[PDB]
Amino acid sequence: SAKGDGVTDDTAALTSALNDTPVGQKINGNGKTYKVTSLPDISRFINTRFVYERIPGQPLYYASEEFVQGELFKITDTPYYNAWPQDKAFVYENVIYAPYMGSDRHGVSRLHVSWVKSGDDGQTWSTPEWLTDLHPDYPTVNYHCMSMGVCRNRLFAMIETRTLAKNALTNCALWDRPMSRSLHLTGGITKAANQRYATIHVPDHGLFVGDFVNFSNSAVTGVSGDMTVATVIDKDNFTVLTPNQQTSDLNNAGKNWHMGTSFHKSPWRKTDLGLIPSVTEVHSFATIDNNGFAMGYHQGDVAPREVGLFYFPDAFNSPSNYVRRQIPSEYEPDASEPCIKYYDGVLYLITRGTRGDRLGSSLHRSRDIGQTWESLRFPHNVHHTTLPFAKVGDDLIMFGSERAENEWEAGAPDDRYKASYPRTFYARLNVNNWNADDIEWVNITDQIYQGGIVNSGVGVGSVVVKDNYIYYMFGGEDHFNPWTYGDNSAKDPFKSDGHPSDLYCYKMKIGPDNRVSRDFRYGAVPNRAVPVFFDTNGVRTVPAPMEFTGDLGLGHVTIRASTSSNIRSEVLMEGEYGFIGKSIPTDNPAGQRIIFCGGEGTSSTTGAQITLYGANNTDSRRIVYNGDEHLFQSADVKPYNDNVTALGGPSNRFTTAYLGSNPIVT
Amino acid sequence: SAKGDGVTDDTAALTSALNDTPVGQKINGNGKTYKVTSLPDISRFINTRFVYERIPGQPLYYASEEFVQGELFKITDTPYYNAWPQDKAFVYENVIYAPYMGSDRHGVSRLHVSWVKSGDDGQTWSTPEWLTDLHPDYPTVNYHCMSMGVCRNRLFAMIETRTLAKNALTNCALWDRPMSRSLHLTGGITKAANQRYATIHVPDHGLFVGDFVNFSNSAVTGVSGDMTVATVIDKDNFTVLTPNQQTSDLNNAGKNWHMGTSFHKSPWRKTDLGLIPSVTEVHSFATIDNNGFAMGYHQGDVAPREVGLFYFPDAFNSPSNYVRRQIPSEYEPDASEPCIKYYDGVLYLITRGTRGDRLGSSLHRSRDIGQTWESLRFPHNVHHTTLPFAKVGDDLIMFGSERAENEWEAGAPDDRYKASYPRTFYARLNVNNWNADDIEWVNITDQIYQGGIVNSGVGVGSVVVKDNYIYYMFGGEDHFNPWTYGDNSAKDPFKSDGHPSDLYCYKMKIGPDNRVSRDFRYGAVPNRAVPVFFDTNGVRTVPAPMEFTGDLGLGHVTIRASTSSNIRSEVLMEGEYGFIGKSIPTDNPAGQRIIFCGGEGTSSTTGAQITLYGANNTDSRRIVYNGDEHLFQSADVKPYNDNVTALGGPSNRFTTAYLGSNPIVT
Amino acid sequence: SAKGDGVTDDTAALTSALNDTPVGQKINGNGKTYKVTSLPDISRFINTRFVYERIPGQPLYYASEEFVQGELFKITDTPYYNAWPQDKAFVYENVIYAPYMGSDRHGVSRLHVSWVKSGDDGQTWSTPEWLTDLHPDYPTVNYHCMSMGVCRNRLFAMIETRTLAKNALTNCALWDRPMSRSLHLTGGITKAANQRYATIHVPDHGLFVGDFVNFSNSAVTGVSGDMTVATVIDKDNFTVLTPNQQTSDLNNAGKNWHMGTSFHKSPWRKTDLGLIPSVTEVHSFATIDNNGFAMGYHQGDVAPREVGLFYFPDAFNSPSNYVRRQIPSEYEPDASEPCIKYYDGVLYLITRGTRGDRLGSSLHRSRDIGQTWESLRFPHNVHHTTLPFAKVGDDLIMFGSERAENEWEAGAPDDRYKASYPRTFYARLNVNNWNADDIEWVNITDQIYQGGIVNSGVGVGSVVVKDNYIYYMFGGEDHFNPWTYGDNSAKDPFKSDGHPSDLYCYKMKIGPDNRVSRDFRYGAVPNRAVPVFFDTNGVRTVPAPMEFTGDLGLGHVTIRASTSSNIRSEVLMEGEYGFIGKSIPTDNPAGQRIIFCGGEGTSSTTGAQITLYGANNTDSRRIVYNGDEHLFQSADVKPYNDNVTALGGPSNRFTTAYLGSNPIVT
Repeated sequence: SAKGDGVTDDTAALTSALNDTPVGQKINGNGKTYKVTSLPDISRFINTRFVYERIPGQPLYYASEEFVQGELFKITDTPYYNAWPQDKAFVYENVIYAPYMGSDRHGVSRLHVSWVKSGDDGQTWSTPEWLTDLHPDYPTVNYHCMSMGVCRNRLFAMIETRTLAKNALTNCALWDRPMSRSLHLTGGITKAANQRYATIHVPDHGLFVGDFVNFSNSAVTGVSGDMTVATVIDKDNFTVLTPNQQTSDLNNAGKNWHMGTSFHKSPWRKTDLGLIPSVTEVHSFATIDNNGFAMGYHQGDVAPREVGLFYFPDAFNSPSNYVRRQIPSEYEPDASEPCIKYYDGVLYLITRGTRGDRLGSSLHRSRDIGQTWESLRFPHNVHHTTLPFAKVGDDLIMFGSERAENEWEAGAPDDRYKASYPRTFYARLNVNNWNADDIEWVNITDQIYQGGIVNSGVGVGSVVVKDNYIYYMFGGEDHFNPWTYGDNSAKDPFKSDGHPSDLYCYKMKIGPDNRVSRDFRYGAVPNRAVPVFFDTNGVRTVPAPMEFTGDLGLGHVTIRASTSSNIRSEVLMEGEYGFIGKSIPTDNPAGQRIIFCGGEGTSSTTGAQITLYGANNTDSRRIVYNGDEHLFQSADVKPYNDNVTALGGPSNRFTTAYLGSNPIVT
Repeated sequence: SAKGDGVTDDTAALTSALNDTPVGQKINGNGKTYKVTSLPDISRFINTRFVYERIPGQPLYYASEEFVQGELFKITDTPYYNAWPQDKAFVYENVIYAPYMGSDRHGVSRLHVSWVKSGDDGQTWSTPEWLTDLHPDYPTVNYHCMSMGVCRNRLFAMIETRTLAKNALTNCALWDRPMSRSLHLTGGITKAANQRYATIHVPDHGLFVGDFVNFSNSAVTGVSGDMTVATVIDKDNFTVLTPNQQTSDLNNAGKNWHMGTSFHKSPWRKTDLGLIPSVTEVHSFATIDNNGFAMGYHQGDVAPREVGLFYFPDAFNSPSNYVRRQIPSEYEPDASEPCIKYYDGVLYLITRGTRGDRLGSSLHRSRDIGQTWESLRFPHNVHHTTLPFAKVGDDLIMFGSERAENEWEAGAPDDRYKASYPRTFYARLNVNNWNADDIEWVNITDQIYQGGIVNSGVGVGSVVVKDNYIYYMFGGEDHFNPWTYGDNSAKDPFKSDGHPSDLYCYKMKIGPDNRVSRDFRYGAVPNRAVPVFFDTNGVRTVPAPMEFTGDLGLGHVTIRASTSSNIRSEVLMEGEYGFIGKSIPTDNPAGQRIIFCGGEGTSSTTGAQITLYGANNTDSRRIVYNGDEHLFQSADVKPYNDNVTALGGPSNRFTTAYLGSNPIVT
Repeated sequence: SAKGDGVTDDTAALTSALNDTPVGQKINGNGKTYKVTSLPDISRFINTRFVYERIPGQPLYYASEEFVQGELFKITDTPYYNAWPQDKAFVYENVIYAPYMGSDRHGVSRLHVSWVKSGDDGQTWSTPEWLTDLHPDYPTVNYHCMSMGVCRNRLFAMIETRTLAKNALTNCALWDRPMSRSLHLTGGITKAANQRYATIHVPDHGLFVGDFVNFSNSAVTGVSGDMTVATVIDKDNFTVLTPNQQTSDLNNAGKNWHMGTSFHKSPWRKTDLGLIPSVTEVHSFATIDNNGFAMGYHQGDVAPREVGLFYFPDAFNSPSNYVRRQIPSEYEPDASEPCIKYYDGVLYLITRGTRGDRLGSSLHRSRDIGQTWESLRFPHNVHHTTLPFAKVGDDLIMFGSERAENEWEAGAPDDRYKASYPRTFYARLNVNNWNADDIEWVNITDQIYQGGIVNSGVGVGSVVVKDNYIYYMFGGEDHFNPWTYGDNSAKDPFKSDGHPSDLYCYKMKIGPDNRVSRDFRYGAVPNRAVPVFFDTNGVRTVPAPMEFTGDLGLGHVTIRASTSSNIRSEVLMEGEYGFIGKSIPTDNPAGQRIIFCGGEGTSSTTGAQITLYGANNTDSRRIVYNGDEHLFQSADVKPYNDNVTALGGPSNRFTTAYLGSNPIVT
């Protein structure tokens, strides 16, 4: 019988067990770790962990089902190359946000900084939203973002501009925007006599002049409906301009009312930081306090390599003011893309190792926002993955994913250009024990690396905690080839299956749940993205406004009454000019024409018609105007050129001309 | 160790057990009930029930996973405010129907009475269907329905009209329609010689004159394909009028044939009941027998309240005849929205309580459809929820949901304007014992209350049994704010995440299942709402007819051959008139124009053209007609005005005019 | 206490255990088989198999949850009649393919040979793709396919033509196409001096002249991007024509490069086999080697009935050459639709039985590709189902489904025209023991047969193995009636719920899994079929090209700038001719008209206008041309007819005519 002491070789006992028990039996490992020289049939175990050295000298751990209370979700399913949640996820007012970049490749081609969100603790995710448009100077350059977070109720992001040609960083800008909120407040609105502004007391409001604010039930004259911030007095007070004034003071003290805000109706504040010296990528975000935050960076283009952070001490009054802080020099080589977070006055930083044959990921902590550090190296050259994390109690809980299977270990060569099943791991480190020598990396889920191109969208994720759950949002692929080597060298997402990378989220229980389950099986028709309802006439009806930007082929089209109290049907053409034309017919090009009709049918009987004949028509470029009156209003009827064309012909005579005077002939 | 006797405090023993076992171990409670003074980590238990008095004196019960054989499903996912299954669910011919109202608020604004259906015992649900259109007098009033069901193969619904301004009842009408069914019958069609009617014998057909009937394999001349009911003879016999008559008697006895009904192709029968006096809402539906049914109602706008039912003894012959029967007067205060059902000669009624600090929900039974009652009060002022129920064996099985967390108990204050996790409960009551003093409310699932507005869509559901499962259909929210206080005070569903309320269904095992599992994981692309197929050219193709009623922006548009053996492409414009126009260009307004062309390109080389120049064009309001022939058919070429415009001009002379006689000058 | 020995009646012991245990307890049967005289509550058991004789003398076996490691998936959800995976499934480069036919009935009306695919080992499935268009001579005939598979990197399929009227076979053609793949190669491209072709060494490329090939990093001038096969030298070598020639030899020996194939960009090779004599259906596909394959067939229309295979020894050089092989004459009566697979030099064939009262399905093996056979009959007349299978170690693993509930057994009458729950079975047969007398059919899942028509889409599936899992893909219905007998006798898929048949997949573990779980819960918005993204302005945006072929009703339409560096918006009309017309107004027919405008509004102030009046207008068939200039270019302004219409009129006089010469009056 197996020892389950993490040290005794339990392989033979486990094998005998499996051989002697029915395949449907769930073998309970009783929470113990079993050392093995080959992984057994993990699927037949519950509540079991294995230790196994795939590479000798490098134990890793492997969780059976139910060993951790956790579950994997797929959270996007879009034809874009959807990857790089690194390192942008946050939770705000009970909503989990998973920002990422949707592109067509490792680079900024077709790229939109995007997010999906969950409003039910990760069970279900929203339709992707684009946070950036294509850059004005596309396709020379386009946007990129690996650092985003919330500070005092505003979203802040480091929006980079990079070249499509080489992914070269070209500009850094801090973009920020107020988060949408509803506030249910008591008192705090005053309006002084004989002037028109009302001051609103909303602690840490985070709003700027011009930001959207909506008022309900204010009980203060003129403070009502959709308004904007007029001035900001200080961090806890702003004003709005009302339409009117009164001869006495107003104060809604004791009255309950509602505010307020909108990310979508407020402009971005964009602060141009230029091409910050010695920076390759800005990555990760750590709210420090009420006034500011840090963002991670590295420089890995020229020697010497740098890794550190930029601290923005007062991002509200002074968004252009940052200070560079670097980790100790011995930890900078072969390092990039640090993840940073801040808890109880301690800034934590974990690097990505860039190669399996040199010292890799290292962990650092600072009590002075990066001026000085205490450092440790993870054993065995952890590389190719970022290590996003959160702190739960004493423990840093960190997640990482190999990019392709069997790359995780020190000395393991890259193994690309073939389909494989990369491992995703997590580990816990107690900050009061500050040593990683005996760190246990636990493989909790396996992803797919498609193999059709060298690049991998797997991993490079982001971590958040909400209530008693920790969430790791990260990329994963599937076996559908993007056909880069194939018929889609242009990487068009909308051909065949597009790009296999999509986002996943591992949700792991981190503390007790003192409620009955909120879990459901999703059995609805997903009806948010293209909301469809069968109308009372049995026809699929979409009431949402929509934009189709791709080429559209339509069959029979009816344009319904829609406009000016539904008196008219309307089509509006944009651009410099509109073109309505006629293709060359496949079968009978000799019939090429368009009929325009004021009535319901092709017969001239139903209404006046103008028929424009094609150049391929038997009657090449003929126009026939067919009506019971032809009335030319507002201008003379003239030939385009002078003395070149006629009225009538010998075989097409007008009966006469009704004139107010004799012809003027010259 | 823990006693699991439901009385002994098992808190400490349960904690010791949890501290001493691995988190992944499923602690089996052996179906026992354990009294606790605080709820433990419920997620680590299976087959365990806890009794806990959150409010002392008020024990409630909390089920771990697997204690009940049950599962929660999400069944709608639409941007409308989808709530109020109350109390309309029914099953008909193996299909489960979950009707509800999809609006934008607690009111009739933007409201359609809707349903979703399941054809696989609750695993998957259909695309929402709208049962009502917006009222003709929208937006002054609109429809509303909380009472719907089936009697003798017809759907009956009380369709109310209510004001948008105050949700005030304006009109009640009974609307009914035949349900669609296929019947496989032998014999029963006869056709007398020398006349055109055929009599069809279909037991309890439930059809009226004008209702749709389809015939197959009848073996009776003229009885074939899509037909309508010409006359109804009695409840078991009707006629159709055929095209022809014959000199011999037809009788299809012994022959197998098929019919033939349609909900969609049959008109509603609408019986205007006016503003039924002393009614606030009609709610719930109890089929009594082959002739009629009852509907619940209450009046709660003014004192004194009424709560009771309307019995329609013969809804087929006499839909406008009903009798009102009130519950006993002591049970009417603070009561509303009765759920009613009829089983084996007994009418059961359960009220909603309106106040946590006043006597609440009560249960009533009657053996003469509400003339006499036996009554019972639920302990502890059950309130804010309806209690839809079914009877299974000797038990009433009833379900209820608090609307926001911690509101269930007697004396518990409403707690709105903050996100929470409301509890959903069920209870059994033995009808022979007829005593609710020791009722056991079992919390089986928790929902979300969003908190952005005071109203909640959670709960207020409906219950049905199918085979050995009971189904509770009800509302639940998520954490996505509707931004009512924010940028969407207008409550437009199609902005942002729309409204968080959608429908769920709790599916509970109620009897033995003597079959292997039917369950599946859904892994398909949902392809019913907008059916897409990648065509042989690799382009997404939708073959279903579709209506887009929201504003549409399109890119490049090709209208394909579709009409009259696909000889033509066709666009029809509706309304009083059509308008095809040109926006003011952003960059080059001086270029504003539309080119209409009978050929494929902007060059006049490809076909005849007419170009209409915009007012912003350099050549303001110019028209150029460009063809190799300009032929004016059916009418004189005339100026709009008299002696106002000329033919040609001094720099644009016509070479000559070809006339049949000299000009008439005057 | 139950014996669990497969023979002793355990009914009473099992009833006693069930009565004595809480309902939530999972009763562990320890992988034993329990004999019962009635099936108990199977849902309360885990790891339990029952033996039960529903018909005396015909024991079948019934699996509780967890007895087999397996899961049912739903893999299509489309309004088409989706059925008949038989017998076409295959795996290729890690992608599981599930081809089927999507039609409107048992027959070829509306039919497209289709597939869905899985890129994650069956968890999630692709948007349906159509492999065939409607036949050129539709609706007289249409395509059909029940035999498809892969041989040397090419998809081969027997594409049949059948009448709509009777489903009578009209023609057989072998269609083949290269499969899409990306190849990562070293060396193998040479280009001799002074000529334009490069020869490409790709072992077993399976390409033909004109097939698509894409090249990356070749290091050989002109071998770049999208190309086509110019000549095939032999099975391992082909040439491509480049744009240019060099004066020295090029050879990329030692260099790493990539190719480059495409199913979609390569034409089918279609080999007309005519009307193959004595064939009802070609069904199933077995790859034999590098050169060819076999396809099953039967003939069941006239005597003698046949069952066998057609072996294509060299389908690459000689696709029109095949040899007919029949199974032994005693097994041919009452048999059809053979499933065939080839393993380690042995060809296996399993028939479908046509009736339950005659000897049914039989199994055959051949070591000479069907010339001689060893055979065995399955006990109890297995009928109505095909028995697709795979070989895993020493076992054939086969799957089958009764078409409606209780049809499986010998002597069981067809039970149609009522809803039921048909059982799906699998069984193992050890090929060494080669004896089926005690074969164990194990019921592992139940489907739905809708009952609205006599036909069933349930079952008739297909089987593949990928890694350590076997996959059975097959049909199932739901309770939603197609209303064939009802308002949809035309069987239009896009009315109501369309057709209830859709595809499912039972994924069963067949070997050890030495990886941690890949399983995820799908929580994403499905965003492949109609990819929607919320744009930065908050509006749903679909960037994919799309075709809408069903009738479309649109509301307000804007055609945005799309064409020629977005200078213009563009509408192209196809067909012989285009028609833009105006329906008769509902409320004001007297206003019927269309306004065409070069500017943004109805006011002629915004732009030049032409208004075509409807015949129903007060100004019937009037045309008003309203511009500040009317210029007729390229042609005379003429009347259509000679000497019939005038210029001007007595109340509409032109002021004068400006001419270069006097009118020519004649």
